[PDB]
Amino acid sequence: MFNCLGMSNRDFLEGVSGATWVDVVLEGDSCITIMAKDKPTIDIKMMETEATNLAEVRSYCYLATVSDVSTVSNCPTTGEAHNPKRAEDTYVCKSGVTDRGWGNGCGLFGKGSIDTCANFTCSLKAMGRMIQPENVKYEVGIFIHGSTSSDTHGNYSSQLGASQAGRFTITPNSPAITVKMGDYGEISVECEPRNGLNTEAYYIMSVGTKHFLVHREWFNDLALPWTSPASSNWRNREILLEFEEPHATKQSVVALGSQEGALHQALAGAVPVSFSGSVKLTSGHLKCRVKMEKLTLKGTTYGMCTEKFSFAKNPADTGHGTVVLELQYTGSDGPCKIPISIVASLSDLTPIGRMVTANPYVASSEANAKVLVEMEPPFGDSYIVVGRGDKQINHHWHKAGSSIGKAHHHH
Amino acid sequence: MFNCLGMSNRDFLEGVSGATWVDVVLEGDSCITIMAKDKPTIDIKMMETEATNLAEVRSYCYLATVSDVSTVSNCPTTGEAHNPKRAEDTYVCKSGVTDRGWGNGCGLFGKGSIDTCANFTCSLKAMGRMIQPENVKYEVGIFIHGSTSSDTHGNYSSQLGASQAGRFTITPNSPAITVKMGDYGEISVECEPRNGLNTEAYYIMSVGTKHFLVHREWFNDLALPWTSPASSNWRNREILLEFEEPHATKQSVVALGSQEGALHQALAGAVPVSFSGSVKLTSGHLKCRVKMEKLTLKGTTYGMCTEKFSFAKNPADTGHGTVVLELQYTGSDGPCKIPISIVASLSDLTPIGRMVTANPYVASSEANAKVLVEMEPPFGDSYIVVGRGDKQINHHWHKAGSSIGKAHHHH
Repeated sequence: MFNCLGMSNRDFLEGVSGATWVDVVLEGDSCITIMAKDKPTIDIKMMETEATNLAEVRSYCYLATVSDVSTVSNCPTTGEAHNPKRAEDTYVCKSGVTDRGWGNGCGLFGKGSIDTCANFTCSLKAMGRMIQPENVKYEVGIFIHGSTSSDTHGNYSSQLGASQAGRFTITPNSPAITVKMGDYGEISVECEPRNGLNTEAYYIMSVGTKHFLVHREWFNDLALPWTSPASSNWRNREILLEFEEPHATKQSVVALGSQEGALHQALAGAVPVSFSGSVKLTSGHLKCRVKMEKLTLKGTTYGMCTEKFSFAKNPADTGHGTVVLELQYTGSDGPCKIPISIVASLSDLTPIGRMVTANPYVASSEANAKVLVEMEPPFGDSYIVVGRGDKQINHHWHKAGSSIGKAHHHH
Repeated sequence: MFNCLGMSNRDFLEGVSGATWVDVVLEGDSCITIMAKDKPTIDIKMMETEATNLAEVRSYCYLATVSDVSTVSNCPTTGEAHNPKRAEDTYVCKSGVTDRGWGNGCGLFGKGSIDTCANFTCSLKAMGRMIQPENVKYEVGIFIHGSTSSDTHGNYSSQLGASQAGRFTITPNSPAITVKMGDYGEISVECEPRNGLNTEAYYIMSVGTKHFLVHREWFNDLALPWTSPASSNWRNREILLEFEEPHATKQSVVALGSQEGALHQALAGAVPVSFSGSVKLTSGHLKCRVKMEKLTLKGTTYGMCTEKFSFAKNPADTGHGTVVLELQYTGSDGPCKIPISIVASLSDLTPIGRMVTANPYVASSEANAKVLVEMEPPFGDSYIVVGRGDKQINHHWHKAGSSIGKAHHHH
C-alpha cells in the first residue's frame, strides 16, 4: 500500500484552523489520513526501512568444548615446566606450583612446577552486527487526495503520473526534507526514529536459525569468550573453562556447561528480524512533524459540474466511520467540481458531515469519468446527495454511534 | 595385544607392601604392568569396547526446501478460506486475515481470509542413536607373568593354555567381577566408565559421511525440525520456514538457509566413531579398582635350577627403563627357579634393581627351554648375572638417568 484506503491500520488526524504543523507517528504497517482546512487531504505512511552493509562488531561463544589436555611437570631443582602446546594459539595454558616429594616420585621435597594446556574450540557462537547510520533509509510514501477512481486510487503508476503520489527518503543523517506536492505546494517533514527503528541503540544478533534486534549495552557486557571481526582467535577463553585442582603430574581441564538456555531467555523479549545482509526493519516507529504552511489547494480552480451523476458503486462502510462511493459523470465539461454533500433531510439540504476526499472533482474532460469519494457522515441517519433539482441523486446512510466519546484500545 | 610387553603406551604400577587394591585407569590403547610384593607380576588392559543394537532416538533436519506453495483467499462475508492441501501431511499450512477492498477485487471493505500451504521436504538430516547399557561390553585382558619365552609370550593360545592369560567382560550393569587366576588365586575388578566410554552420557549422531559421539543434553535441545523413529513426519517444521507477509491473495513461503555450517562447528570437538550398527568405542577410559588380597604366588614352589644358562637373546632396551632378555637352559631338572639377579659389581653380588618378571622360572622338564625375563636395572652401570661359580654368565648394562625425579608429560 502507498495510501490509507483499504487499510485497517489507519488513523485520521486533523490539521485544525491555524495549525502550521501536524505531529504524526509512522509505524511500519500503518497509514495516516490528514484532513485540514483549505488544504487537500493527504495520506502519509512508512513504505520500507532497510539497512545495508551491516558490519560485524563481535562474536561470542556460549558453549565450549575442551580437548587434548596435557600437563608437563618438573620436580624441584629440575627447572620450570613449559608446555610446548604454548606455541599453538588454540590452546589455553595455565602455569602452576605443586607440592612434591618422595611419594610423588621426586627425590627432594618442595615445590615442583606444572604447565597444563588444553585445546579450545567454540561449539556454539552468536554474532553481533551493527548498522551504520549512513546505511539506513526510511522510505515514506505521500498521497494527495486529488481526483481518483476505484481503478486508479491504489495504482501507484497512475498516481505518480498525476503528481498525486510519491516516495521520499528520510535518513538518520538527513532527517528533514521538503517534498514538493505537485500543484499543491509543498510540505516539510522531519522525523526521529524510535524504538526498533533507532538503529543506534541496537545490534543484530544471529543465534542459531534466528536474528534478533538486541540492545547494545547488554550485548557489549556479555561475559563470554569473544572474537574480533578480524584476527579471530577467541579471547577470554578462560570463561567456560575450569582448570581443576592439580595433582603432582596431572591436571584436569573441563568445559563449563552451555549458556544457550540463559541466552534464549535473554532473547525471549527481543524482536526477531530476517536476513541480516540487507535487513528489513519492521518494528519501531518514526515520530515526525509534518509542516504544512505551504501546502495549498491548486491555484487553478473549477466551476461546478452541471450534468448528471450516477452511483457507479454504492456507499460502502470502510470500518473507520467513513463511507466510500464511486460516481460516474455523464458530462464532458470537466474538469469540474462535484456537487456532493451529506444532509440530515432531503427537505433541508444544509451540509453536515465532512468530506475525506476534500473538494471532489472530475479531472477529465471526457465523458463517463469515474470519481471515488470518501466521506465521514454524522452519527445517525443521513443522505448522500449529488446534484440539484431533477439531476439530484441520493442515497440514505445510517451510522451507529454517539457523540459521547469513543473507548479506545491503543497499543 | 593381550599383554604389556612391546607396547609403547604402557605404565607400571606398584602394589606396595600391605596394599589390598591397586587403582588403575584403562584406556583403549594402553596397558598396565602391576608389580607387587610376594605376588606374580600381572598386566591388565582394555581389549575392546563394543555396543550392539543401537536404537534411534530422533532425527533432525538442518536444511529444508519448500515447494508447491499456494494460497486460497476469500473476500469478506464469502466464508473462511480453507486450503485443500491441508489434507496432505507433508504440507505446512498457515491461516491468516488480510485487509480487503475494491482495490484488491473485493466489493466490500473489511477482513478477508487466506490459507497458505507449502510442501515440506528435509534435504539434509542428522540421526541420533542411543546405546542401551545392557548392550555394552567392555572386554578386559589379564596376563600373569608366569614362565614364557620370546615365542610364547605374545601368543594368546599358548598363554590361555598355560592359564597365564584370559579375557573377562565388564558391563555397565555388572561392573564388578572376580576373575580366577589359575594357580595364583584370584583378583576382583570393579570399573567405572568415564568420558567417551560412559555411554549413558552420549548418543551417536550420524551427519553426512561421519558419525560422532555427542553429548545427550546438546542433541536433545537442538532447535530443529525432528522425526520420531516411528511415525515419521517432521515436527516443528516451522523452524526453517518463513511465511512472508501476505498480500491479499498471495503469500510467499521461503526456506531458511542451511544450518549445516553451525552443525559442523558444533561437531568439531566431538569424537568421530565408525560403523554405528556395532560401534567400537575407542575414546574414554575405565577407572578400575583391582583388589589383590587373594592374588598369590603358586602354592607349588621349586628349587633353584642347577645347570648352566646361556643368553638366547641379549638384553634389549624396552624404552621404559626396563631391559628384556631370553635365557636358554641346558638342564632337564625343571621346573626350577632361575638364579638371575642384577648387581653393581661382579665382585659384590648383592642384588639390586628389580625383576619385572618376578620369580623367573623354567616351566619345562625338557632341556634347552627358553625363558624371557624383563627387569628394571638401576641408574648407571650394572651387571645381569645368571648362575654361580663357573656356570656364571653375565652381561653389563648401562642405564641413563638419575634419581632426582623424572619430568612427565601426561595426557
